[PDB]
Amino acid sequence: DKLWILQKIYEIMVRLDEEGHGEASLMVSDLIYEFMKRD
Amino acid sequence: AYTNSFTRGVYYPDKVFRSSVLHSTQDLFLPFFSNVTWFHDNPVLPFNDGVYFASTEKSNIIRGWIFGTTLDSKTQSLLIVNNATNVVIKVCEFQFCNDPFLGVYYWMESEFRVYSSANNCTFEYVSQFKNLREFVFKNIDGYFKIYSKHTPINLVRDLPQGFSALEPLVDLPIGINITRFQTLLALHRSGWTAGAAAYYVGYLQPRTFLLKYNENGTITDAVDCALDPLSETKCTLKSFTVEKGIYQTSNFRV
Amino acid sequence: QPTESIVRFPNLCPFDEVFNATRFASVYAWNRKRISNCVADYSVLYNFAPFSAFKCYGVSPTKLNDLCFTNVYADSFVIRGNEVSQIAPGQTGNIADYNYKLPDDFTGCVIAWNSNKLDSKVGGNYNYRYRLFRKSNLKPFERDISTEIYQAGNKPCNGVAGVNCYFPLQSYGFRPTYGVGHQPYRVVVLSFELATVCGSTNLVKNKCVNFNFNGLTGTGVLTESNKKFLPF
Repeated sequence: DKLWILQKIYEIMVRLDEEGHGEASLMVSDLIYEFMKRD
Repeated sequence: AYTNSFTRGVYYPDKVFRSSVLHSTQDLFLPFFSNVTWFHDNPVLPFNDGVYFASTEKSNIIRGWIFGTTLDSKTQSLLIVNNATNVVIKVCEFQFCNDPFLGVYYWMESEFRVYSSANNCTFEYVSQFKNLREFVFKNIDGYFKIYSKHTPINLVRDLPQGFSALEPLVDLPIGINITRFQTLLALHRSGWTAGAAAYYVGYLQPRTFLLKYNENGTITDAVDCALDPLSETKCTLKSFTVEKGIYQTSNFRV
Repeated sequence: QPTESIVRFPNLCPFDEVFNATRFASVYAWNRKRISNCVADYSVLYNFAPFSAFKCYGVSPTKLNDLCFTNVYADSFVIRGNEVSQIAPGQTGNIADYNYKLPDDFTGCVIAWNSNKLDSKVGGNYNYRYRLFRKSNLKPFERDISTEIYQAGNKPCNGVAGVNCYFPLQSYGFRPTYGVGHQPYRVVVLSFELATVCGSTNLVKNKCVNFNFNGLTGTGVLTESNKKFLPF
């Protein structure tokens, strides 16, 4: 379902920020936005 | 009680300059020789069309004026107060005190019992008996105008007989209904006993006035076209002096 | 016939306080400054701030100088460079949808400048946040500062972030080394409500001209006068 992959994407975003990859976290943020704008 | 207006209450109707000419203008003017209410009391006086205010004082007892439709914080009102350094004019929501005033202690103003609310403050303006101060307050088309004049006087009481043009001092874009007003006096602390002073309030009425502008453009004399048949003749002839003869001024109808 | 036209008009709004403020708000908590009872020189918008980029959606900044308005609103916040394009009428995106939304019929000005030197920090500036989740799009000029946990699935979150239960704000974490697209931009939006907020030709003498003095339109020759006008 949509909820597992949402959670995995969210987790990557968080992990990237904790590991200092802020810029790549912003890019994953944009994907979350796009994904949830779908039905 | 009441006093005679004489020729006082004349102000420049507009910012137009006229020199050595007689101009007939219909506007809210204080009728000549009308009854002006005198006080030596700060009631909630009706503002009506406009208010002519004469202050005969040496101790600056008159410290300001409040103008409001309901005189409460429910609707915004316009208040002018004088601290000498900067007159404060505020079109804002204020909840006035039952007996608003500025309390002076021996002399320095120490108490400000005027309002408890300063909210929705739309407009704030800080600006700059041997002394007579005349002020015409008119609220028209949303603009409120104060016409002010200073006169050196030596009469003990009541309005001195004289002519003084009332120059427009300030005009502000207010835009709120003004139905009642109240002057604020400097009630000194003894229990409150105020110093000797007098203030006179007159209600302007729609009147036609013939004003004589001199070479300087100052109104040196005025004729109230409805005051008396001689004044009606002067207004009809558009001249301050009428020649010998018969003149038709108006029509009498029952 | 008149040789030329001369227009005469009389000879400050705290725009310095707005554009050169030390702190700016996060976009999700965008700041609104009401400006009123003042005169502003909108001609110099081109230089109200530095390295600016501006666009007006109503009339030119010059025409703003003629105009008057009851109130002016200044909205300000920080976002990413690549998100500045969303602060425009008719846009959709993470910012337009969940943070700050202009109406389709907006007629104001949008000004944005790169604030990398001020708002980025080594290690990350975590002050600046944006909303990433919301149950509906924002209406124009709506502001949402709630921080309720966003429940993405069917299980309750009982007020704590967890699986499919997301804190609704995210930090930009700005760092000096980000690309320009990801660097911080300070943004000011001016909207003009409708007049206590308001925005001259050389005088010629002894020449037949069509003159405009404070709305008095006339034709004639202007010469020196000995008339003592009263000040009013």
